[PDB]
Amino acid sequence: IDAFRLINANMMVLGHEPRQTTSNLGHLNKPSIQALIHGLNRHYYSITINYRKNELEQKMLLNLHKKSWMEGLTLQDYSEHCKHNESVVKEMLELAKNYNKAVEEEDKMTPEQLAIKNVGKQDPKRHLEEHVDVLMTSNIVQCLAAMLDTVVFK
Amino acid sequence: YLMEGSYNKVFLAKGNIPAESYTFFIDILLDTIRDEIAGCIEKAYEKILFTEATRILFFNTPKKMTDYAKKRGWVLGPNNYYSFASQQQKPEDTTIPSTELAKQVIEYARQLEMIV
Repeated sequence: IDAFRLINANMMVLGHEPRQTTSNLGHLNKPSIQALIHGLNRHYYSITINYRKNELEQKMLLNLHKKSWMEGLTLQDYSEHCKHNESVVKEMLELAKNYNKAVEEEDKMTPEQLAIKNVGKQDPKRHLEEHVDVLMTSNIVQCLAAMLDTVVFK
Repeated sequence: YLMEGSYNKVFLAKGNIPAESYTFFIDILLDTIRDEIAGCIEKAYEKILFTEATRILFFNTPKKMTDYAKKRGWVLGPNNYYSFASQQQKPEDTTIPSTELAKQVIEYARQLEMIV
């Protein structure tokens, strides 16, 4: 955004600076250099804006955009969830073998050097705490939702 | 000897009271064994006639066995102690995990994501 409005080029010949600042409210936003290449500030000026929000509109767009209907009251493909519970763990073994590798070449060349040098091949340590978040929220959400169906549905 | 199952060697020590009378003590030890066998008559036993478990305490054949056989079960019949060995009512309980584990799974998520 940043709407603009012209300034007279008559005052440019006079060398006179317009708009006679009486409040510390105008010079808050800094103009971009690419707009400063153009006619700002020799032919037009910026104007600070805000937005008119109101509760007549605010609530009726928040509570209506992303509402999940009955998704978490499901079981998520019950033969395949435990199948996917091995589709991660199997390569998580070998990704821990890398974690059984990368720790072993420490007390070595000053691990700031182990920051530059590890941009070619994958590391365990970040990738290994990755799947643990995946292998938890996929399990804890699915195990809990199974045990609320047993009470509510008879 | 009261710690393990041994009962006869307990009453062999009730044949062997050497020091003084000890009378009021072993009679409470009688009484706390009387309900114990009347407790442990209730195991998985078959038909017993009115001689075998009639002599497991001490008694020959008074009406004292009718005091025990009408206190608990093992019904007075034609020389029989009837076995109501059911143990059937309690299983197939998904709900007792389903109340308790739904508490525990939330407790896993408490010390998992929110900072403590």
